[PDB]
Amino acid sequence: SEVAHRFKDLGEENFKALVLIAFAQYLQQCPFEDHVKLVNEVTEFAKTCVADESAENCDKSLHTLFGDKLCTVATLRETYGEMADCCAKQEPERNECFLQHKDDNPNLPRLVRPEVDVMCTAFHDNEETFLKKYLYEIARRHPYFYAPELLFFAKRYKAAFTECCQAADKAACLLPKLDELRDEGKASSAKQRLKCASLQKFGERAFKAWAVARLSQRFPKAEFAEVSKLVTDLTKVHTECCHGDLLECADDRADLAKYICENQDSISSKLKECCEKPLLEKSHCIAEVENDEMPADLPSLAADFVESKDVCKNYAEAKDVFLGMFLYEYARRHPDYSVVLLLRLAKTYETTLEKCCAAADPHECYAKVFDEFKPLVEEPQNLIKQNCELFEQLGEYKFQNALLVRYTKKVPQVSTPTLVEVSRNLGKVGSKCCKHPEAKRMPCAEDYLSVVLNQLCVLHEKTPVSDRVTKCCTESLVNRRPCFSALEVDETYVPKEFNAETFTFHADICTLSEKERQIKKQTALVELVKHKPKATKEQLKAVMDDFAAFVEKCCKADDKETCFAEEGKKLVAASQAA
Repeated sequence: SEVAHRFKDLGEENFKALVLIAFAQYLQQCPFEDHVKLVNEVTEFAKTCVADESAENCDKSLHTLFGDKLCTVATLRETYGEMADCCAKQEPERNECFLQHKDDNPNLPRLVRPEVDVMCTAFHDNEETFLKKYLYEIARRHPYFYAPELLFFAKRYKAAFTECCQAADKAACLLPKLDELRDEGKASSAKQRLKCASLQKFGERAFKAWAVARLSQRFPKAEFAEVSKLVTDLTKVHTECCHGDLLECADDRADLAKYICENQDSISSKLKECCEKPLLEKSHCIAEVENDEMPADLPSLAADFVESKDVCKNYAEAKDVFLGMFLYEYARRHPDYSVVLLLRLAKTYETTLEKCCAAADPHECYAKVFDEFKPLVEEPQNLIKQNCELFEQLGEYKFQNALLVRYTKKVPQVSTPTLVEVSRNLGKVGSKCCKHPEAKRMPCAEDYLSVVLNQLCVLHEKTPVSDRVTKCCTESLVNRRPCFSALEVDETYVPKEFNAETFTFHADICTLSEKERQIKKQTALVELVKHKPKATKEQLKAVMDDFAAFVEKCCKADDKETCFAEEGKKLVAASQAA
């Protein structure tokens, strides 16, 4: 096992795909015919490394080889500025600036989709060149996308594209497949961006606590040792795949799939059918599985940590192992609880217990600790129940209207389309999981909503305008949502002056599509409510009703903007009646 580059475990066909995405992930050079001969020269380098070792220099580090072989590519300084700092050797490495040297750069405008015949013929003659073109096309938009998932999308692309040219269906055979592949790629790119961003920001202990809470919730039938080995190997895979070294990432995911499909008896009872799959299907199928059933007999954990007097000696012997025992025993029993709430309860437990061992008499200090968990769980169930019944009462468009009229008085200095996009995404989250029962509502409420808040945080991080929004972003991830939800109104906002030309419209608004009419409607609504900062919402509902009736009155009218001159005149005549 002295070989430093064993691609024979991966195979020759899989080796060429994983180096092209790494070259797209290291630089964004728009010619790519040199990328094919780059793949060819590194695979003949690999074929010379096959079966003889002492005659060559194949006993080197692969990250050093990514350092040195990229210098021969980067010879043009005005197009490749990655040689500006150093030559990127092993010990003076600059991978820590190569990670964000081109990250979040949408340099390409858009991808076009022509008619079915041209790439049907390109699939008919140049199919592997079309697949390389698709990997080069999708590898330039999101650079922090999960590298064992691209082979799954390429296999699904080949399987969904090998039958549409043969069958009579051409547009409808592939177009919703392309739409759902783009939507699944956007969702998985957002999830991988959130996970690698949390690993880059909040250390490693928070990632280990989050993953032991999730693995305690998913697999309840296992003991602590298999959970500890699984969380150590998953922490290793995610700390060495959001960084580079993609070959080790794919091989480590492969042996984790081998270990989880070879020791399935003591861990779970539902993935026995899931392990009867191909290898890429085995890698994808494990990450979305149903959680198992509860154990039949389980005692209360109040008997283990209250009347047991000798618990601080176990805490002084081991801290994080003892908190791992407490978090595993608390998250095995409650499947409806969110992971963020469980991390809040574990943090409250450790900051109570490190104060209670500071006292002289610790057994009277932790006599009442389970009363403090009642207001930490009494709030968000009532909040989710109240907003879910508001969605069940008013309907979805009025729910989006209510969430846009509610948050506009909290932070009234943020711009228009950021507010419109955040209110429409929270309307989608509120319409997503009120069709579920009460047990399956909290992970919807703390899973879909966490993408929208850090999306808003990285949108406000580029252009900082407010201060209390950025103050909530600088805290920990376990208290970001109560930092946002405990905001009140501000009295420091100046009332905006009266515009006269944006309240009026044009008579082709009925010719627009309904989504564009809605974007115009909440645009004029958010300008209308930022004109009047006073809490006069009891008149605003009737004003909204006669405004909607009086804009559909002019839809029946055909005066060709003459009725629209009398429309906005009566609206600004009725504007002062407040």
